[PDB]
Amino acid sequence: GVDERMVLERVTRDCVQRCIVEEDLFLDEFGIQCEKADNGEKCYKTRCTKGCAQWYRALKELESCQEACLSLQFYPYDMPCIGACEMAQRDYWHLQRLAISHLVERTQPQLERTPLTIRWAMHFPEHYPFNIQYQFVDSAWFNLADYDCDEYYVCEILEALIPYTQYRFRFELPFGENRDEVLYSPATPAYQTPPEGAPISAPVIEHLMGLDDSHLAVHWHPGRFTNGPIEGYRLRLSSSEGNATSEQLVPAGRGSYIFSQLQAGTNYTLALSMINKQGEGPVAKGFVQTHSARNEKPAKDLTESVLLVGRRAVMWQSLEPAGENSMIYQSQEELADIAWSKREQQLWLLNVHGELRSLKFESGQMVSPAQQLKLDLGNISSGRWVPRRLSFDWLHHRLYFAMESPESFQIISTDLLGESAQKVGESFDLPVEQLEVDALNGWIFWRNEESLWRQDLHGRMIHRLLRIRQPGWFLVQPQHFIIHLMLPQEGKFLEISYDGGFKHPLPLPPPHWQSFALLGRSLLLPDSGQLILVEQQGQAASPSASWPLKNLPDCWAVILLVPESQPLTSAGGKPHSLKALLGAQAAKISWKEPERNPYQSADAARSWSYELEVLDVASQSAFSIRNIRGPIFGLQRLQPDNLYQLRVRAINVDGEPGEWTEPLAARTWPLGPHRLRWASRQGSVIHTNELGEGLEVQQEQLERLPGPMTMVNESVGYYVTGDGLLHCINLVHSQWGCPISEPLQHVGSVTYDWRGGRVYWTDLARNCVVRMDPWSGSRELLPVFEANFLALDPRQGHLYYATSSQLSRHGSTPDEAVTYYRVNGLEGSIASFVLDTQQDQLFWLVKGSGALRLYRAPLTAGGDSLQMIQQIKGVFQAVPDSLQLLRPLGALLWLERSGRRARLVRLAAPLDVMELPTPDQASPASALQLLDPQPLPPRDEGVIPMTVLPDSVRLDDGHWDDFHVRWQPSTSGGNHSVSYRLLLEFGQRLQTLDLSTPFARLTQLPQAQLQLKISITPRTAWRSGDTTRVQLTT
Ligand SMILES: *[C@@H]1O[C@H](CO)[C@@H](O[C@@H]2O[C@H](CO)[C@@H](O)[C@H](O)[C@H]2NC(C)=O)[C@H](O)[C@H]1NC(C)=O
Ligand SMILES: *[C@@H]1O[C@H](CO)[C@@H](O)[C@H](O)[C@H]1NC(C)=O
Ligand SMILES: *[C@@H]1O[C@H](CO)[C@@H](O)[C@H](O)[C@H]1NC(C)=O
Repeated sequence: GVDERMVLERVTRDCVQRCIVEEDLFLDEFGIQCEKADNGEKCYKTRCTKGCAQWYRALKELESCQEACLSLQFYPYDMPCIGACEMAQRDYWHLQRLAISHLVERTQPQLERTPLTIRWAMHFPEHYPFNIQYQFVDSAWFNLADYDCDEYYVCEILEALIPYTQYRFRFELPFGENRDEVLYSPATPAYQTPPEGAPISAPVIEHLMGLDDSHLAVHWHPGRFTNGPIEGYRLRLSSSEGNATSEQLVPAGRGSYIFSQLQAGTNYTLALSMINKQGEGPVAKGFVQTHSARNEKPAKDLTESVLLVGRRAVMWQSLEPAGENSMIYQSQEELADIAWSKREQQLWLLNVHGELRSLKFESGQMVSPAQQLKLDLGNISSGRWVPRRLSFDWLHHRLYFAMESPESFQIISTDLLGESAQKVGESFDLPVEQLEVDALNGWIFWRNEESLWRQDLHGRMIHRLLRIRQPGWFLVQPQHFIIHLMLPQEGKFLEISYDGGFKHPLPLPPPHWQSFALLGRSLLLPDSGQLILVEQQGQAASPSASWPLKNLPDCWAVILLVPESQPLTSAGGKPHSLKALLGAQAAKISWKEPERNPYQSADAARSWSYELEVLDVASQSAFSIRNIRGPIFGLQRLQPDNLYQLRVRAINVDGEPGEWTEPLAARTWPLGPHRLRWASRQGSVIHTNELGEGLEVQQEQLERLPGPMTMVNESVGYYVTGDGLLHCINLVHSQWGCPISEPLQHVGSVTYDWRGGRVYWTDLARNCVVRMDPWSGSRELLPVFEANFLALDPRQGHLYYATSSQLSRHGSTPDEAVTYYRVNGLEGSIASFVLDTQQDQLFWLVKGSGALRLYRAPLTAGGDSLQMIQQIKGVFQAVPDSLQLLRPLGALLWLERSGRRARLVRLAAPLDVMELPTPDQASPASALQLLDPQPLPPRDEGVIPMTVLPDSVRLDDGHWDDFHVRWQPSTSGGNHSVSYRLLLEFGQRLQTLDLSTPFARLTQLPQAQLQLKISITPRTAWRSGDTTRVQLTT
């Protein structure tokens, strides 16, 4: 069209103007040095204008730019023609990327449905390698492989997909090899795949735990791939030493089940699998033991006591065979509720008139008289909240109430002086008949006329546990997470967990009972004349023990005076996710808290302290540190380059230790100041240490999103800004030191060779590698194609390069071309690579589809092995050209794509991937680099080839068909191999040779009387020499 021809004329005009302006910028390999108006084939201008005449013939004919620019005079590669072809081709693809991007990103694909069919109604211009991608809804985008498509982009999906999943699709459109050229299509509606077959994912067990000696709880949420709607579950509990297995089919709505009637101290195996309409899925297994059998002490051996509470009396009775009965307090009015303390020994009373009286006691005797403690409600009350029920928080020392306003019923918390009222929960209409606080698990349970409830201590999670008509006395086990509730009208006795899902009736012995207590498996039951200890299956006519009562006709509450009624200790402690970051003399160790049960709220007791064990591995000596208040610790005064073994455990408020963590093995750095250099995305540079502390904000200010900076010498550095710009800063004195005035577009990475004294970068526009002298600014085009990242070995001069597909080595001759890795582009691309010189190794990162893989290879020409070191399966990936080698640690270091963390993999221990946090004044980071402690060595004079003398160029005597031109053999200081690039200028035609000999075996000369111009360019693998231009007549 007419829009296409303007793009072709603009790209061709910009290409010809680019060959005009850059005609003196590059030194050619043969030392050409044309004038500004010569118009001969040797020059930069004619070959570069040959590059801009064959860029559109190379796209339509679909030939490479190296295949299109194939000259017999310049063999094997013509650098200005190939370079002008690739900048003109990526200028064309950049203009076609901006020409279509609104119509690409505004029109949206539609799914129609037999195989799955995507319809994408785009009308592309006639002026003109698409990829279809998929993403799992509730990740990263993965490349789809099997698709058959029409030319109108109605695309049929032939890849077999996972059933009963949601899939969102898009069209990735790559304009040309450049990654930026890719334009993404908009998002699709999520598609339910039709379900078939068995499930392929196991259920995920969140909390599997033992409640007591005869109960065992499991909580789970379903796994990711279900392949149908859930019809139910299959739970199979099997003993390790036993022949009785219990199978239970639990339906789809339940995510918790509690096994009952088990055995004590038996370490159980639970099989958990999904059930759908088509089959049964895989089995997830977990290992737990039940608790030990609690001691059924006989009726002769009982040293505990009970509190027997009437309407008008509080009575103390010891549980001895000789029963001691004493009257603690007698009131002239009726009581409503009490509270009690085990360690403070305080016993608050609340009457029917709503006056709160406090009292203290020991051994059934009153040691402090009953003072009246009034409630200072303050701004919380709206007036006349007279109290009805009462309970006590034994951890936060709070009194929890339930009042009455004549209008509504409200639970508050107040202090032991009544000074701090906090309204908890919302108002409700039914009266509380019993109020209990679970202080250890952070719950409060109350019971009304029709039901039983559950709040936490701040009122956040309100749950109704049970609906039953007229419930009686309920008692709370905090250690076993079971509420035992008596039903007096129905005559049974019922056993409820804290979520309310597990209920179980128990045999109540027949008399009505209006209170109970639970001593072991036995049941303390009051009457009007006696208190009996019955073991839950026996009759009331034959108890295990009996205690007579005289002055208590009515007894609505029995409170057992044990410390297990009000515990301090959660009795389960296991710290997890132990991590450690290490320096030379110090370590930064972070773990997490022990995890919360489903029967524990956010107001639970989380008062654990920690003990960390540090084991020296080489000497087997352990020092143990204690009383760590928090989930982090910083170790100090360690030994450098030593392996340490680290375990941690939790110590509860009682001081009872928990179970040790599975050990982490980690090694300190070697001794020395090891300075890590950071660069923020704003452009600021700080210098930290091994641990990320000791920050020094440097004076230099870089450009936005910089890469790693390559030293040439101690003033001048070169870095690649992340839009593609290559910069140059003198850190010391800024008005001199840098040969380039402007930044350079379309540069991938940059390296420096210290021996040749040459800066190497990848020109992504020219698809080649540019070698540049930093003292002068003369550039040299090198025939290394499609390279993104470079490295050079200084011992022999091999250039190691990374394509997005391959990783290879460029030598002086093409016999030395060794390719180390190849990957398909749908599988992934190489993210960065590191050449190791001292141990003769290579490392590279491969950015996969949802994965990050790390590899290793030697530097031999015949490769011995190739080891995949470590794989990270996640959406978080690396910054490209950010892999660094830590040669003191023996480790690899890369920066993650978010820029707020970095990953370290040690070569001795690859499984432990250390996380190092980015410091706060450079907190979005784009570069991380370990500084070399030694300075850079200067330029070797033993790699510079000497100039061939102009009087030494002579012709040997021979015929006209076979001439021989010879010269003095150029050498260097170190005796390296010196090769020669040669130019023959006779008549109009030209002839170029590459030689490894100081003579030239010359043929195909036409005749005699020929004036013959000779150019000698000596070179080594690091650096080319000056050009010797003589004039010789045959
Ligand atoms: C670091 O290297 C730079 C070149 O990259 C050196 O600067 C050159 O030094 C001479 C001597 O004064 C100047 O006349 C040149 O103009 C500089 N070259 C360029 C290209 O600008 C510099 O000497 C080095 N610095 C140190 C401290 O060694
Ligand atoms: C429970 O039994 C399994 C073997 O079936 C064993 O691996 C596990 O350690 C046992 N748990 C204990 C002893 O706590
Ligand atoms: C190079 O060879 C010469 C001639 O034998 C010798 O004197 C010199 O030491 C050699 N230099 C090196 C660096 O090997």
